[PDB]
Amino acid sequence: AGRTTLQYPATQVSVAKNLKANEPVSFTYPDTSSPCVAVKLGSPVPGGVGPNNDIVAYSVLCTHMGFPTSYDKSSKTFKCPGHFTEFDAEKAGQMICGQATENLPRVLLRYDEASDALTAVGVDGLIYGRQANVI
Amino acid sequence: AGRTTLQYPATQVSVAKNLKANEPVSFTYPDTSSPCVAVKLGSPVPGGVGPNNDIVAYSVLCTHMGFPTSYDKSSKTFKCPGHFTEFDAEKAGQMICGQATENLPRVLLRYDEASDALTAVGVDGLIYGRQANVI
Amino acid sequence: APNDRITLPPANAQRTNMTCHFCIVGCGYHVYKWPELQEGGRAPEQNALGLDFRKQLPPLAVTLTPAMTNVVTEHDGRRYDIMVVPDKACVVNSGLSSTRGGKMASYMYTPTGDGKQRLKAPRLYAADQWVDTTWDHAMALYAGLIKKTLDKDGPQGVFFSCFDHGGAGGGFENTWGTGKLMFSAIQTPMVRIHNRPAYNSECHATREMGIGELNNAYEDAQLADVIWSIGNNPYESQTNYFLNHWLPNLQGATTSKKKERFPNENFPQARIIFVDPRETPSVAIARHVAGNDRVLHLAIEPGTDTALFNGLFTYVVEQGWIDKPFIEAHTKGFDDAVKTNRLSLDECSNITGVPVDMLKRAAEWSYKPKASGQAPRTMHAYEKGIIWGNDNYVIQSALLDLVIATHNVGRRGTGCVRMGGHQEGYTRPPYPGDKKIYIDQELIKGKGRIMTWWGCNNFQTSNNAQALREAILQRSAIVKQAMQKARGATTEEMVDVIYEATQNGGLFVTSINLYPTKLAEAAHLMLPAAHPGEMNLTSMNGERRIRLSEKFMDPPGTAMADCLIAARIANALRDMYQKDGKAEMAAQFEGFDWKTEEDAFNDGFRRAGQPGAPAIDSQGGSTGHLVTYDRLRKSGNNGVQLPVVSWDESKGLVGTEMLYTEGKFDTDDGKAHFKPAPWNGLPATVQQQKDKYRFWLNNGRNNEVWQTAYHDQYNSLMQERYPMAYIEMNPDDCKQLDVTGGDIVEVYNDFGSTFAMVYPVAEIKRGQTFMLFGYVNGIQGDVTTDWTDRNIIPYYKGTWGDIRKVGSMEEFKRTVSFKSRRFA
Ligand SMILES: Nc1nc2c(c(=O)[nH]1)N[C@H]1C(S)=C(S)[C@@H](COP(=O)(O)OP(=O)(O)OC[C@H]3O[C@@H](n4cnc5c(=O)[nH]c(N)nc54)[C@H](O)[C@@H]3O)O[C@H]1N2
Ligand SMILES: Nc1nc2c(c(=O)[nH]1)N[C@H]1C(S)=C(S)[C@@H](COP(=O)(O)OP(=O)(O)OC[C@H]3O[C@@H](n4cnc5c(=O)[nH]c(N)nc54)[C@H](O)[C@@H]3O)O[C@H]1N2
Ligand code: F3S
Ligand code: FES
Ligand code: FES
Ligand SMILES: [Mo+4]
Ligand code: NA
Repeated sequence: AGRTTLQYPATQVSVAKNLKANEPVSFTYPDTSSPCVAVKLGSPVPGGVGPNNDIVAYSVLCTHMGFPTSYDKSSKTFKCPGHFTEFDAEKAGQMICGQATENLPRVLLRYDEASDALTAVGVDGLIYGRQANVI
Repeated sequence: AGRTTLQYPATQVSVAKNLKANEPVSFTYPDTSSPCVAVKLGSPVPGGVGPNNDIVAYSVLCTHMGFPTSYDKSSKTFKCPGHFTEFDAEKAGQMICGQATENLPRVLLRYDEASDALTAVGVDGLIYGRQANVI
Repeated sequence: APNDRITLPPANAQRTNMTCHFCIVGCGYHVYKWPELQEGGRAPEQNALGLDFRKQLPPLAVTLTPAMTNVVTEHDGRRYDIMVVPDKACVVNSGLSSTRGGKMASYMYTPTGDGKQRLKAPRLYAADQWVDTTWDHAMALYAGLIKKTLDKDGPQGVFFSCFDHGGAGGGFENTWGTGKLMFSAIQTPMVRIHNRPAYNSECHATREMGIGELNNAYEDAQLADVIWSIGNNPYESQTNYFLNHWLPNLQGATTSKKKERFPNENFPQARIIFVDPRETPSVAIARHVAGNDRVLHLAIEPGTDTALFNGLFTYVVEQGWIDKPFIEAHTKGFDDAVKTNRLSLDECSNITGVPVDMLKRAAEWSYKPKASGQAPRTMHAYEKGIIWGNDNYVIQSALLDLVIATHNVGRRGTGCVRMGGHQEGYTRPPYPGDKKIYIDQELIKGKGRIMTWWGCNNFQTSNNAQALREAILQRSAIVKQAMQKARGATTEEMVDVIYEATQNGGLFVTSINLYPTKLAEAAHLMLPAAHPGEMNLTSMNGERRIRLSEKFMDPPGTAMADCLIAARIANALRDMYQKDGKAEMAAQFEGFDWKTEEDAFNDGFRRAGQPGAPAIDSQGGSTGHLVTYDRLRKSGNNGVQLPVVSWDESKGLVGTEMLYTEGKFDTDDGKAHFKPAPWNGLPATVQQQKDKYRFWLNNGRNNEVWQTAYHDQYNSLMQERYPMAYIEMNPDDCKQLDVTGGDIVEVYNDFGSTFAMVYPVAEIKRGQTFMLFGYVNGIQGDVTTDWTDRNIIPYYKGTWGDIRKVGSMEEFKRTVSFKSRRFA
């Protein structure tokens, strides 16, 4: 009852070195109704993780009206088929053009150098269609 | 989970017509370790309640370092003996002079015309010495 | 957002040290930083505070409010809770926080908080609009103009007004960086200081008499029999020195310690004397704590300090309440000062307005031998009521005479000290000129091509501020108009356009700052700076205690530490000169190969007095090299009092508590020197205002408001409480003008016109007023005169004006308390 934070689970995604450059992995976080992608971008970005500081992960539900967005490998963006919002995987989900009022939520990954493991430990931003990220 | 608000109790203080102009009543809210005062000021102030919109209530713990403040009837202020902070009971606990960085917390009163009851139902501001108003 | 809870720091949260950004006292704080989605438990061993939040905390257990918390967003985009709270084990503050230091977390930069409008990139006024520009372009334009000015006019064409202080917007790294740039590289003498319009000191007289102004410890205020507070409102202006050291003495909590140090000495109840025309919150609070009988308010006539101290000095000499052995062994000039400064109590009383009985009592409390035979230990603290008083140099002459004769330097529980303003953190090359120059007058008179305000805002804080603003806005406009013609120009052509406009009365204006400020009304170029916590920074407080404030977050955008801005400028200028084949000029810009602020510490403070080092004036002295970042970290918020006397790995830094304890002063002969102090009345310029107009326009600080309100102007609580600069007025005077609390008045005289909201104050004398200085809405300095003492020290407290009702601001009447700020 003192608690101001949400009780996020710790979910293993993969080991970093299994991920290939620009080949997205699908997983669910923080529950099986919340689809997410992790991707090794190939070049470092702010807040990227892993050996090359280039791994990023997102909720794929559009923050406009909640369709699952698809990752476009040629542009490293997530595109929404609903009303054509597009989000930048290289700029922490910054909306390039579109009708959302919130950036694509980032799944916060811990990378452990000792095990090479990528673990989803939280979410920065509010996932579509939820009162709180943790239902 | 799901809940963003604190679970404040509803505590009867008194009936409004028992209160005399500028004669403070003592009570505890939201528990017996949180001393408070209600006072009928005698002339309307913003957010004042009761028949003459002039009843206000506060946590009396100084928001600096938590000494119990005393109500001064001549000035309608709360004075802290600790480091000389003074709060304005007619300006929603506005600090007149002192070392606090928060106004004196207001105890939110419902006034029921049907019964003449004044009920403490919440707190605006954070009471000294607490992680949350409700422990 | 929510007002009714806070996120506790986890037990393992990162914790760094931070000195308060603001006033001289330099209270110690801890910064807890941890990821946004973690938090501590309420059990005491499950949070970093070690406090038990499972039930109500008692009084004094903590200082914690939402204003002391924040969430920062770093350059990696990740979000972190911060909590900035006072350090209970810091000797300075013992866990106290002023209302000003308490807001540090809120005034850290965040994209959505009070820091939202922090400068994040170079800003250019491109003739008719504000735009962003690159750092390279900014340096091409700024260094290009400096270079052109150096090449054609020499250094005399390049002007600065720059901080010389410590804390945020100052400190040893920053003062060195800027000083090296201005004095060793550019070599310009056209430099003034943030609070005074020439390159001078507040303390010429005391220093020349052999007494540096920060000569004691805060512990001395605990050991004193009597404290004088002269031209000083310390509860409001040096809060935690007064609360943590002065008040415990008045309350009797330090009596044990006096008696332990001095077994054969009587220690009466401590007493306090205030020399202040105005009855302040500090007077009120002293009386509440100690009683009326232990407080003496010498409510002198404005500007009569010299007459007060001459009358007191005369009297203690006539009574023999002086230390003749001390004078004989360790002073020069006493016999002469007795004659020059002679003034009877009756004459003293007539000039000051203080009754003779009160003059005698002050002397009795302060200087008459105790029953055990020793003179009282009387600490004489002074600040801006006399530093900006009627003839800075003469007042200090008068006061220091009284102090030296009564041996109130160099004994524990004494000192004749500045209370201080900002913290201190000065390490600079010597000033390169041979004369004092009134910089503002030179700008007003049309001199200089480029003017940089660096960590100051003289639009709000100059004396005769209206004349300054008028001139600068006009000169700025000439440059704006010239730029306007250009289309498609190279940077080098633009430099030429602007240079030419400055031959026609123009002035290019740069500001290096945290925020746009009112300077943005005239600036052409603004560069973003970083404050403590976004950088490492070193500084010392009013007892010379040096501390490291540790970096814990990134600055907004491409904001940079001021010392690194100075290195950037220097390196731009060097490159330009190397490219122009001028090896000799290039070499003047060497020695700025700095990657971090610590480089500036190593190059400046740590080289002072060292072999092969250039001339360096440093508050750290020649043992400054003993201080490193690492060593300061290990010291904690207690730091070390300068100068350092030794260091080793087992004992840490060991420093100096009190100055002058052996009777050796900083003069040629090691003696303290007495000085004549003539009483000449008010300056003519000021007396003329007084002859023409009704009200003494006293001015200065409010407890809640810091300086030019650069942060506070963005704080909704501050803005609700003080939406406009206020003027304390006597209620009888108010009725005569048909004004009450929340009315707006014009205040004016021959020097200017400004506005304030009326704050009736019973304790204000008829014909006297007090206006908040420096503020964002109603600048007080418009009505201060141009008059300065022999060293170009302004009489900021010396001006008179008339007052005219503008009208009733109903919104202020609904929202602002006009209740008394004098506690009883
Ligand atoms: N009438 C009258 N006038 C007075 C006085 C008075 O008593 N009466 N007092 C005088 C005195 S004592 C003083 S100290 C002066 C003050 O005059 P100023 O020095 O002009 O005022 P401050 O508010 O201290 O100015 C600090 C400025 O630096 C910026 N700043 C803060 N931190 C940083 C930093 O890290 N880097 C940089 N580059 N900028 C920074 C702030 O945003 C702000 O614009 O006013 C003087 N003026
Ligand atoms: N709350 C707060 N504290 C601050 C600051 C701030 O902005 N806000 N600024 C800091 C800085 S930079 C400084 S310089 C210090 C200043 O601290 P102080 O000098 O203590 O403050 P002031 O309010 O400028 O002036 C002190 C007193 O001088 C008195 N006075 C005016 N004229 C005369 C006179 O002729 N003789 C005498 N004897 N007294 C006179 C005034 O009534 C006033 O009470 O405060 C620092 N502390
Ligand atoms: S908290 Fe800061 S404002 Fe002065 S009194 Fe302490 S250093
Ligand atoms: S649902 Fe994605 S753009 Fe509307
Ligand atoms: S505890 Fe109330 S003013 Fe410090
Ligand atoms: Mo100052
Ligand atoms: Na004006």
